[PDB]
Parts: sequence; C-alpha cells; structure tokens
Amino acid sequence: ARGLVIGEALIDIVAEYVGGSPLNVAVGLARLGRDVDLLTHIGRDARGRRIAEYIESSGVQLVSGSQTADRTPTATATYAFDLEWQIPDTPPVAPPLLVHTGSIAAAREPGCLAVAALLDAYRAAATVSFDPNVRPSLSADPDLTRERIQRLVERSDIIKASAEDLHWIDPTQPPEQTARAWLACGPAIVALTLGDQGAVAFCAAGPASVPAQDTVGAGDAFMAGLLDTLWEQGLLGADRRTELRKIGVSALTSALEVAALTSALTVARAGAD
Amino acid sequence: MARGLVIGEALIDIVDPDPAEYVGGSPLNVAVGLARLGRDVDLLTHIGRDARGRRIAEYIESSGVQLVSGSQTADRTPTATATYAFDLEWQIPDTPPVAPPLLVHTGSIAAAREPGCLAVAALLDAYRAAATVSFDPNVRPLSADPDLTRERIQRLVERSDIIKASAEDLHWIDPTQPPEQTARAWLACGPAIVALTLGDQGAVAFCAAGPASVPAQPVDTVGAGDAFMAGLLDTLWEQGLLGADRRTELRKIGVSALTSALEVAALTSALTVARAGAD
Amino acid sequence: ARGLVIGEALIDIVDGEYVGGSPLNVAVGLARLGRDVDLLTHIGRDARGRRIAEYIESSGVQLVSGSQTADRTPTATATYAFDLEWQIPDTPPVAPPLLVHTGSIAAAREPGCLAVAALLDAYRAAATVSFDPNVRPSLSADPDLTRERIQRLVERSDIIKASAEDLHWIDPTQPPEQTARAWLACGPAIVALTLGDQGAVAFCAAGPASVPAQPDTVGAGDAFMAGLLDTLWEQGLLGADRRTELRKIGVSALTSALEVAALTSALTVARA
Amino acid sequence: MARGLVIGEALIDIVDGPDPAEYVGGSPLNVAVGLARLGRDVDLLTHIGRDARGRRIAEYIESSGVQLVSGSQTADRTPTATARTYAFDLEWQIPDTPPVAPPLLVHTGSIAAAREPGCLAVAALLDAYRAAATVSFDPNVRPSLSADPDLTRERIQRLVERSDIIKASAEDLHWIDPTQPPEQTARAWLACGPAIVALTLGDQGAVAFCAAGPASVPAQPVVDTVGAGDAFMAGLLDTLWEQGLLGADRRTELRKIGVSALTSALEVAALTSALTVARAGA
Amino acid sequence: ARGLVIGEALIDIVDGDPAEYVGGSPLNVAVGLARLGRDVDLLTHIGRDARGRRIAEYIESSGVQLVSGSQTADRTPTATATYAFDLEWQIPDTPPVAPPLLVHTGSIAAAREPGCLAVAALLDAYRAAATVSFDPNVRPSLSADPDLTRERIQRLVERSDIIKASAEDLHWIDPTQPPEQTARAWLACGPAIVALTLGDQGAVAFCAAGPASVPAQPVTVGAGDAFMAGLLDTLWEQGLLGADRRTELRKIGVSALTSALEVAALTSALTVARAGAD
Amino acid sequence: MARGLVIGEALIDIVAEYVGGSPLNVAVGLARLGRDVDLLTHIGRDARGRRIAEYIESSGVQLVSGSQTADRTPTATYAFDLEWQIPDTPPVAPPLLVHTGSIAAAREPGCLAVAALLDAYRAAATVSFDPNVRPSLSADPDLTRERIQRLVERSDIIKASAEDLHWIDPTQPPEQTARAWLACGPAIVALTLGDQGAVAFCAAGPASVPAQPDTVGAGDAFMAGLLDTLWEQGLLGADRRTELRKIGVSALTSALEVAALTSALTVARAG
Repeated sequence: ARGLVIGEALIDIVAEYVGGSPLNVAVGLARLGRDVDLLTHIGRDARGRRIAEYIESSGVQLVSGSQTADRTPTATATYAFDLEWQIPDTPPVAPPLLVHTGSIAAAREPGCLAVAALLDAYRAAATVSFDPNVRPSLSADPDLTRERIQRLVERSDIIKASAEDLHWIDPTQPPEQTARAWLACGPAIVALTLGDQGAVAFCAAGPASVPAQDTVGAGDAFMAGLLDTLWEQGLLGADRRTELRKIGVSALTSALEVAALTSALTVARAGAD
Repeated sequence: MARGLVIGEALIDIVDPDPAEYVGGSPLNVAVGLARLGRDVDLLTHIGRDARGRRIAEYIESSGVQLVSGSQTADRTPTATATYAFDLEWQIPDTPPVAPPLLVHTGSIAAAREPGCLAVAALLDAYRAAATVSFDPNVRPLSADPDLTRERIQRLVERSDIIKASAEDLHWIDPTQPPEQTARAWLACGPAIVALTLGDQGAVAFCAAGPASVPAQPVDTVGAGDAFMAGLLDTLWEQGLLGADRRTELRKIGVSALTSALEVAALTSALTVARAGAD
Repeated sequence: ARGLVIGEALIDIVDGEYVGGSPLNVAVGLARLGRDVDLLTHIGRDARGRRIAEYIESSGVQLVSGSQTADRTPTATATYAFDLEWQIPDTPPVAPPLLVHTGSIAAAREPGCLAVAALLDAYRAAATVSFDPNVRPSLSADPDLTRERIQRLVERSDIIKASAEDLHWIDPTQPPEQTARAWLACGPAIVALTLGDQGAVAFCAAGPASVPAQPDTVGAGDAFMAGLLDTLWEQGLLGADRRTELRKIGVSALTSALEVAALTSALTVARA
Repeated sequence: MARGLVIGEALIDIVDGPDPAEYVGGSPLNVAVGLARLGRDVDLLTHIGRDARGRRIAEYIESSGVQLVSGSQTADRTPTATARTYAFDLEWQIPDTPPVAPPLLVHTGSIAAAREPGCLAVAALLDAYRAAATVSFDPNVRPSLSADPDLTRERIQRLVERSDIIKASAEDLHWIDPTQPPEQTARAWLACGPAIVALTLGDQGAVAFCAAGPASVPAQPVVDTVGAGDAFMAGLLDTLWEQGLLGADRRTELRKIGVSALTSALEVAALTSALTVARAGA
Repeated sequence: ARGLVIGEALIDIVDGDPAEYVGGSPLNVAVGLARLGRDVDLLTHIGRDARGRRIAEYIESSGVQLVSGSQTADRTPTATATYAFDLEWQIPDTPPVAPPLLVHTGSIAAAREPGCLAVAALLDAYRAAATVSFDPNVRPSLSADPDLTRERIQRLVERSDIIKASAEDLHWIDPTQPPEQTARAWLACGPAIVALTLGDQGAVAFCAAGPASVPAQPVTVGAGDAFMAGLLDTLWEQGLLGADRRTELRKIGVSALTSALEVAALTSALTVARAGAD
Repeated sequence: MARGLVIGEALIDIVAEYVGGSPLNVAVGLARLGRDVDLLTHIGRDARGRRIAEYIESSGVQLVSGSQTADRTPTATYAFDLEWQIPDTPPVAPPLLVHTGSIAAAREPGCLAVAALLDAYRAAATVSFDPNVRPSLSADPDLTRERIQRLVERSDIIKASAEDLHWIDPTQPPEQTARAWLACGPAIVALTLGDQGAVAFCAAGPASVPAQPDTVGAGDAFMAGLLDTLWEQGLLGADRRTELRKIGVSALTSALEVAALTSALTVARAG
C-alpha cells in the first residue's frame, strides 16, 4: 500500500521555506503514517539540498530523476515564480494504490504532458486524486490552463478545490455549481473548501458539509487528511473504484470532518510557534 | 370541522443489537403528526389483515387518525428491513369513500410506486377543486427507475400547492444544480410554496412574494422531516390559507407569514425530537 | 470632488409623516459620513418639500437647482400607496460628479427614468456609476419594462447593491447569487448582495467576499449603500480615472468595504 | 389451431399538407395483419372507438383475417397521429385480463409498450402469458418519442427482460445508448434473457444474435421504413413459427437456435419486408 | 455570406526532375468551397517567392480571396515524398475579417506552434457569429511531441460544430478503439456532426438524432478535402451554418445528415474523377 | 533452412470417414503452398492412424517423432472421441514459425505443454494461434477461456472467426475482442466475418477485404494463406519480430487479400 505524488517542490522566498502544494500533500500523508513516493523536479544546489533533506526527514521516498533541474524552482512574495516543470515519463514505481497531482505540475509544459500520460498509465491500478490549487501569478496563458484542469477533472476519482480555485475556473457560476459540474464528468468525490464558511463535498449519494472552524499549506493538509481518511475507509486502489463512487453521505461527512480537523490542527500547531 | 386526507404508505420498519419493529411510513407520520396537533385527519393506505396490519391500525386509531375504508386489502403489510431492503405493495382504490377534504397530502413511495402512484396522481387532480394539495417527495434511497421516479415527482409538482423537500431529495432529483435552483424551478410550475430543509443549516421556503429563511436548531432525519411537514401544514391551516377557496390567498402568502410558518414547522420538528429523546 | 445622487425624495405616511426616498437616504448617509454630495430629485413648493429641503440642508446635502418644480411633493402611504410623479431636466446644473448614484423608483418610473439612463451614460466619463435596484412594485407599471430598464442600468453601472428580495422579484427562477454573478459579467466592477440575517456577499473579478449578519428595512439598506460608497471613496477607487483600479479590487479590499457597509447600516439602526 | 396474440395500438395516420389523407396505422396492428396475411390465426387486443375511424379500422382488421379481441372498442375516440410537426390524439388503456385462450405467441411494441396506463397491463400480460407463449417485442422508438418527447429508457429495458424475441432498428438502439454502436446494445439485450435479438440496419441489411452466434443478411438493392419494419417482424415470427420454435414448449429449442436456422429466419424476414414494399409499388 | 478558412497552403513536391503542385488541406477546402459557388476568404502563411506567387495565382484563379497578412512567411512551406516538411505556420491572432458564417481549420494549422495558438484565438473570437468546422487530417511525419499534438486536436474538437475525420486519423488519435467510438466520443464534447470516412467502406456520421451512412462509391490526393467542402457546401444550402442556426444544426435529422454525406461522397468522387482525367 | 512447426490435433471426421483436425489442415495448407513443415500431433497405430500418417506424407509435411503414440487415433463423427498429450520437449530444431490452436490449446493433458513450448520457441520463432472454438468437446469453459487468453499473450499472429470470439465473449462485438487481444502482445489479429469478408488489426491501423462471391477447411486454408504470405513478405522468425509488429496497413491488406483468395481458391478447386 504505497501512494505516488507527482508535482512541484520549491522554496517560498517571502527568509526562505520549503513548499510546493504537491510536496505538502506528500509530507502530509507521510506525517499521518502512509508510504509515499514523491517524484519532483529540484536542483542539486543549496535550495535543492534543503528540499531533499526536508523530504528525507519526513519519511517520503524521493523517486529517481527528481534532482535533474538546472536550478531549484522558487516562489518570491501576489507571488513571482522562477520555475521549470519537467519529469521523466517512464513509470518509476510499482503501481501505487493512489496517484495524486495538481498545482503547477498538472498545467505547465513540458511536465504537464508526462503527468497526464503517467495518470493515464497508473489509473487501472490507482485512485487518481487532484487539487486545482490555481497559482495565477505563474507565467502561462489562462485558456490552456483552464482546459488542462478540465481534462484532469475528467480523469480523476477524488478532487479537492477552494472556492477561489473554482471562481478562477468560471466566475459566472457559484463554486458549488462548478463542483457539481465536475462530479458529473466522472469523479467519485468533489470536495470544496469555503474558507470561514467550512467545506462541502459531493458524491452520487448526496451533498456533505462541515461548518466553519488564511495561512500557507492549510489546503494541502486538508487534502492529505482527506486522502488519509479515504485510505483508512478502504476506498482507494482501482480495485475499490466502484465502492469509492458509492461512498455514503455519512462516510463522506466523516472524511470531510477529518480533513477539516487535520487542516485546522496543522494551522494551530504552526500558529503556536 | 374541516378534515385533512393523507394518501400514502404505512409500514413496519424492521431494524436488524436488539432487533425491533416500529410503525412508520412518512405519510403515516404526517397523518399522525397532524392529529397530535389537534387536526381531524383521514389516512388512505395499503396494509394487510395480519399482526403488523392490526398494529398500524391500532397506532393510527390511538393517535386520533381515521383509517379510510379500502386501506386493509394488501396480501401482506409492507415492511422495510435495515442494505435497506423492502417488502412492499402500493395499491389504492381509484375512488375512495372520502367527502371533499380541505387538504390532500401525498408523496414518499406512494407517489412513485406502481400501480398506486397512478391513482395518487388522478386523486390529487380530483381533490384540488376542494383541497389544498401538499407533497413531500422524500426519496427513500433504495428506490428504482430513477428517471421514471423523476418524471412522476415532476407531475406531482405541477398538481401541488405546497411542497416540502430536503437538500438530499433535490440532489437526487438533479445532482447538477444546487437544491435552491430545483426548488425555485418547482415554484415556477404552479405551487404557492416550496419549502426546502437544509439539515443543520435550518430551512428555506420560496413563494411569489419572496424567499424566507430560518436558522438551524441545536433523531431520525425523516421522522424529524415528517414532523416538520405536519407543523408546516398545521400552521398554514391556522393562518387560514388551506382549502381551494383560499388557494389565491395561499399563493399570495407574505414573506413574514411564510417565515412564521417555517419557524413553527422548525420548532414543531425540534420539539417532536426533544420529547422523544427524553422517553 | 463631489458625489451626485439622482432620484426620489418623499414623505413616508404610516397607516392611520416621515422624510423618505431611497436615493435621498443614500445622499444624507454620504453627507453624514462627511462627503460633499448633491441630490437632484423632484419635490413640491409646498409643506412636505420644505421639510425635505431643511432635512437635506441639516444633513449637509446640497439640493440641485431644478428639483423643486414639482406639481405635488410625492407621497408613500403604508403595503404601500404611491402618490408620485418622477420628472427631471434633460440636463442638470452640476459638474461631472466623481460618483453618480441612482436607483429605486427613479430608475423605472416615467418620464424621469428616461433622462436617468441618458445621464448615467454621459456621467461615466468622469464619475463612478452606482445603482441600487431597491424594487418597489406597489407603484405599478409594465413589469417587463421595469425589468428592461433595470437591466440597461446594470450595463452602465460600476457598483450594484441589491437585496435577495430585489433579485427574487427581478428573476424568481434563479437564486439571487446567480442573478448577481450574471450582472457582474455585464460590466460592473462590484455587485453587492444583502441576504438579511445571513449577512452580505459581493462579487468582483478577483473573487467573492462575504460578511456574516448582526453586524428600518429600507433605511438599513440605504445606509449599507452609503457606507459601501464611502469606504470605496476612502480606498481611492471612485472616479473615471480609478475605474480600472475598482474593477481590479482585491477580495480583501472588497471584504473590508462589505464590513464597513454592514457596520455602518447596523450602527445607523442602533443609533435610532 | 394454435393462435398468436398481438397487443398494441391501432390508429389513423393523418397526413396534413399537399393532397392530405387518412391511413390505417399502428405498428402492432401492422404485425397482426402481416401475420394473418402469411396464413396465421391472430387475435389483436387494441384500443379503438365506436366512431367512424373505429369502424374503418375494425373493417380493415376483419378483411385481413385478424380477430379483434373483445374489449378493444371502448375508446372515447379512435386514436390518431397527425403529420403536419407530429401531433398525437391517443389514449392507451386495456382490460387487465382479456378474454383470450393461452396463445402460442404474444407480440407487443411501440406506444402500447410505453404509454400509461395501458403499458402497465401490457407488462403484466407478458409475465402471465409467458408460461404458455413465446414473447416477442419491437421497441419501435421513433413514434413513441414523437408522442412522449420525455420518454424514459427504463420502460423499454423492463420489456427486454420479459422477451424471447426482440427486433429493433439501429435508430431504436442509438436512442437507448448513443455512446455505443447498436450491436453493443443488441448483445447487452441478448445477455438479459432473450433467445434472439434482431437488429435492422436500413440499407445495410440486418443482423441477429443468439447464444450460438451472430447471423447477418445484406441490404436489398431498393421508403416506408415504419411500414417495412412491421412486415420484417411479421416475417421473422411466421418463419420461427414454421421452424417449430414458438410456444413455451419450445422455448429451450428457441434459445438453442443455430446460426444457420437464425440466418434463414433473417433472410425470410428481409425478403418478406422487401416483397411487402415491392407489392405496394403497384 | 462569407466562409473563412484558416490553414496551411504549401507545395507538394513529388519524389523522383520531379514536379511541384499547389497543396495544403485547408487550401483545398477553400478552393473546393469556392468552386461550388461560395464566397471564401483564406488566411494562410506563404512567402513572396516563386512558390508563393504560384499559390497566390492558384487561389486567385479558384475564386478564393486571400486574407491580408497571409504572405509574411520567410519562405513558402514545402512537403516532399511518408512526407518531409520544410514548414513554418505563424499567423496574426487579430480578427482580419467581418464575422463569417463559417470558420474552418484543420491539419497542420491546428497542431503546429506558433500559428495554432492564433487559430484557437480566432475560432474563440468568431464562434458567436460563425459555425466552426474542423478536419484533424493528421500528418504525423511533421516532427512534433505527439501528446502536444493530441491535446491541440482535443481543444479544437471542444470548439467545433462540424468535424470530419478519416478512420486513419482516429486510429492515430487513439489506436485502442474502433474509429466509430472515437467519433461518438467526439460528438459528446459539443459538436453537432462528427463525420467519419472509412475509405472503400463508404462514410458514416453522428449527430444527436442518430447515425447516418453512405455506401462505397464505385471509382487519391485531396479526396478528403473535397469531401469536407462538399459536406460544408450542402450544410450551407440546408440553412444550418451561422451561430444563429447552431441550435438547428444540432437538431439536424438523420435524413438531412444522410443527404449531406451523399453530396459529400459524390463531391469527393467527382474531384478524383476530374483529376484522373487531367 | 527455415522450417515451420504446427502443434495440435489430427483426427478422423466421420459423416464416410475424412482426415481432419484444424492444425493438421494449416500444416497441410502450408506444405501445399511449398513451405517445409513439421507436425507434432497425437495419432494411433491403426487403419485410421496410418490413413492420417499417409495423408501427412503425401502432402509433404513431416511427422514430429513421438506423434504416433496414441492408443487409438482420435475421432469426430460433433461427438469427440480423442486424447491430447505431447512430450514436454519435441525432437525439433528451432523453427521459424510455431502454430497451434483448436483442441490442442485447450484439452488436457498436453494443453499444459503447449503453453510452455510457445514461450520456449519464441526466441527463434514467430508464434501463431487460431482458437477455432469447438465446445462440443465438453470441458470447464472458464479454464478453456483462461488457456485461450494465456496463448493470446504469447502469440505474434492471431486469427479467429466471429463465431470463435462470440463464444469467448458474447457481450462484445468481435472487433472489440480482437482489438483487446492485440493489446496483450500480438503484432496482428485477423478476424474472418463470414460473408462480410475479413479484417485485421496491427499497430499501424486496420485492414479489410470484402466478402468473396464451404467447410471450416476454409478457415484453416485462410490461416495457411496468411502465414504463407507473411513468410514471403520476410516477416517470420524472432529476428523479424519488430518488422512484423510494424507491418504497414498496405502490407497487412495484401496479406488479408492473399489469405481470403487462398481460402476462396481452396474451396472452389475442391467443387
């Protein structure tokens, strides 16, 4: 039972910190006690070394070819990105239970093509999960990225997005309307965070909600808590795809609760220091 | 005294801890709910002449509900076993012995299960010259023929004055729209009022005059939902809006009147739950 | 550097007399928040008008010349009975007003409403255009003309504020949030929507904002509108040369403006 | 002595336009008339009125040698279908239990299989007659949709599960599932209990599926697609009757029909349809 | 009422003192539509050299109006015989014509940077006024990331009202599935009509109302483009082009679609037969 | 040098007794088309065994030593009377081409040898397979479907009829099953469609030949023609396997045509 996460690790330059939404999920899952493979695109520079030791000291196995970048991608704080996203297209691990992607990795050439291939490869074995995590401050035109998000929605079992992500995707529609249009395209679960208004999620059986409980990584800790509780309910792996789609409102409500409490806990432990 | 008529299923819930048997059916709970708030109510149902049947009849009589003649012709009293399996027939006489009622309430399984759902549809049409028509779809999970179920619910929407549904009901009716979109599309088809319960977020209702809202309160969600429906009909009854002769005044209900009808329904539901949880 | 408000001022007469009019209340609200404001409405040379005129003056609001040439001061008698004409000069004696606000009966009642639409297009070169539908259907008129006039004002507006009740009446088949998002996509920078004791939401290109509740019915909304316009003024987002900055308002900045608007309304109620 | 029973609508087709006319119609009525014309004894349970159109339909039925089942003439007015834009003035209701001896074959389809309240009684009659009779079904969705634009697929699938022989058109099965080639739908129908699912492909001929395998017949070189399909159905049922495969008695032999016997049934169905058309030619 | 075709115009050099011919899939559709009596504008990328002047004259003789900004290429594109390309595709993304009834693109113009980004923009600019038609016509020999190619085809499929493809195009798009299934799947992304040519087996097409087919014609280069011109010309005549008719185009009946395939198959066959003469 | 190997049943068809068995027919077909072929069969020493042995020799095929070990030569008449057994290791030099199918791929015991034998010969030979479904040989159909699927995974060329694939999976159209079979390793899957002609699937795209204006001798002779023409094109042997996988639609079309005409020509030349 191993999980594969594909996406960007980077340095958040405000003082410097280790980040990347796909990395936060990898380390969130690991810290909750899952076996996680994290194939990223970092450098062999000081920043790349700090990332690799942050990944190492967290229990996430860094997949080979993840350290081939010219320079380690950075985000300087309304962010400014100096980043390339490119990955080896060869399936690097034995078929996982779960393959998760999103953020810059899902939408940025040339890695976004490899990512979508690898998703197409591992789908017969793995639950596919994906989070929009729209970082619009990136240097890339809006149409290709909206279209690539819509194509990853069509290939996904589990989706998490923010009201902010879905407002960017389509400002003309309430985020619930967009999430419901996403559920109708194939996913078992579309989870939607609503900030100070809580979270909602949608499956065939009905809507689930958790009431209201603004800091970096809260969304990725939510996703990690969601995939971790769905793992624990025995609904991950392609073997269990039919049972994921059939998840009850009660089970969905529980998962949401856990994901929301896991996100709050991560924020409250960070604000304690 | 003006009388209410409820048309729908009465059954035994068999709960498979300490296996137990409870009297249920949403339309039965609404009849029983209206009777306990002091209304005169007939129930037209379909139960057998065995133990379960005689218990439903005793529980009905005990609460002040009159069982309509022709209700006791089933081979076997319906049951639902909680994997929620059902052993149910729904059939009713095309022409029941009932004098024109002030209000007709139907829905649940009675509204969508063959062959009785055809006669339920025809009776709502015949009783609307005298009666306010109310409808609670209350989709019981399992329930087959999704599309046929949706077509039959839509035809009852077009013949109803008052509708109450849950967020879950309307998600099942149309998963691509927020429940409020479906409730407002229902209002546009002829109802005076469409009320929508939202669990721990309270309830909303729509009328021509505008939207109404009530916040949530502090145990079965459908048991609570049936007491909400009885409270809503009892309060509109008290406001003097029931009967074909009051249909134009019901359609013209104010946001304020509607808001009070919703608060009363909410308080009535919560009180039914709080009194039952204390035993 | 002044605000203009175009629309009705009336006396509210209860069942069995108060100075009212939704635009008047926004003008007074802006004045009482310390903004220079002109109001160009229609009030009689009679008893009612003088009380309106002195209420206006007492607030710090300059009445616009050509407004007091009214056959009878318009009246609202509580349901509501309207004894009212709405007429304005094709061209008012006032300079581009940094902001021009209209709505309510003025935007839909003839013959006055035809000038209003023309004036909003002409004032757009120097002023931010704000609009509050504040629907009052008691004063009857072809319902589909009312809706056509409102939609044309929406197209010429930078800031819209509306109630769930207003957008229910505009289109009872959609939730109010859907109507508000459709309005936003027709030109405005900001559509604000009040939802009673469910608080308020607002929409802008950057995203949605909200404030929760509890922090007069018509009077309240008018003071919300004044407080919204006052905060956007203070943020430096009003005037034609600030239009692109208004369209790009941040969710944080729009959340601040909603909070000030909600508190301004609540504080106006509480003080009276 | 063995008799066939057809349960379905009989109606008047009204053509509104240049040089207007009224024709006897109804897919199930055509099948009954087609079987009677091939020499079979056939009863037709339908719903017509005792008006001018009803008598005309009744006369047409008796001239073809079809026996009208008692209770078929209680309609308030004979159903009609008008092509101006398709408009239907039709009611479909039948006695829950008709006065008919156990037939060898019971055929239904079209509007009668999907229009309430009559369709409920039709589904119950198929379940009760299957102990003695072979059940045949022709979805014939085109007119059903023209009538009920909101028609649901669940009505058709329930009849699939009760049927031994199904004939449908590519157009029928496209409507049932537009995401799949009609052959995929026909094979899914076959796996639900039928002995035979026949699929007409217009000017590409016809295919059929049974447990033993697929059969096909090429297109005829050569109008009236709704009138040719009914003759095809009549010829398929008549030839299976001839091969001794009808009656609950031979249900296991009908399921075990070989590709060769199925191919021959299809050729006879296709030629019967072609010949029926060619004869209308003059 | 004007069509606008956007695509590559190039010279087909034969393998062998060989000969050169004016070619390009979109060029052929524009010329084909012009020859059937329709007013067509063609936005392309050619040079001011000898091959560029040959294409321009050919366009001019065919009745097609060349669109301003089509002759800014460094050198006229070339395809030589499997084919070898010396091609550049770049076009202004600024709408150069009054909104047309119909905007058609396909082949290399769809899948090749930078001009493919412009093609997507112009289809987005004109869709409110124009029918969008598209012919995948895959030319894999033109060295490209095949996943980027597939993605850029899908993004045109999502924009299109009318698609025509070969069995061989859909095979390359998705080897695992019968072309009939890729076509049915394409109809599900928005199109009104997905027509599929099956060579010696005839052609089929898919709309909301059902499938249509036409048998094998009793009879090589450009037969596909002539089929497309013939399909668009009959849909034009049936009154189904223009965004104002987009709802009626989706509601097209099997009978009307069948007619359009028949005219398309005969138009293709007549273009071959006339070429087998000369 | 280059020799073909066919592994499977040779039997007696009794209506009047005839030499038959589908693998025997492919071996005979190949020999009659001028190819050198070894047949590894399971025949008896009796009046029918020596009838089969005589037919095999008079056509130019060579028996594979240890074939005539059967107590009784197997029989058709269908009500099957036969056993299927082979030596784990045939006395055979590495062939260019190994072909099996029919009862030999599914009937125990040797049906267990056949699958390992194909994996061993794959290093030098192209592997071909014709399921030629025949259920009247009663046996557990799910292990039959399992054995067929394992052979599919180790084959380079597969030929099947619509009837064969219908029995494999009746819920799918035969082209769907054939395209699914091609994804498990094969370079070519050929599918005969009775009087609708034949199609074949490879990586480069589909081929078709229309119907020809008849025993299951015809199917076998189609398979012999297909193998014979892929031999001539230079695509048989392990060292040509990548060129076989990359066969063009044009070349596959030509192979389909030669195979359809070979089949057509075999039936007509008999009647």
